[PDB]
Amino acid sequence: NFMLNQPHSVSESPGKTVTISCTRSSGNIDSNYVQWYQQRPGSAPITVIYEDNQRPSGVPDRFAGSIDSSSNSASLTISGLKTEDEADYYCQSYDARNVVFGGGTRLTVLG
Repeated sequence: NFMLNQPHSVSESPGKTVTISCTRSSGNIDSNYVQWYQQRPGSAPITVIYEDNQRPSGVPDRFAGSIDSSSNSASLTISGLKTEDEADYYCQSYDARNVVFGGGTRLTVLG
């Protein structure tokens, strides 16, 4: 079963852009769909990206999902950072039917 590896922490100021990466340990990142979840303390993991790059209704266009087959990774890019964006972000994919989660990246919005 492959692993998904992401950095534990990222930081940036409001209005800026951050990128959070998620590297797949074995096989190809494009073999299975990648989902991104946003989780604040007290909430369930909330889908912000599904199927690599699709946003659910209500999720602002500031959130963008991408896949880089060359680096075997998935990226979540958040532009125009707002304080509400401070949260842990988890990538997630599937090994057959089995759910695989990355370790999460905590985004700190400075100030």
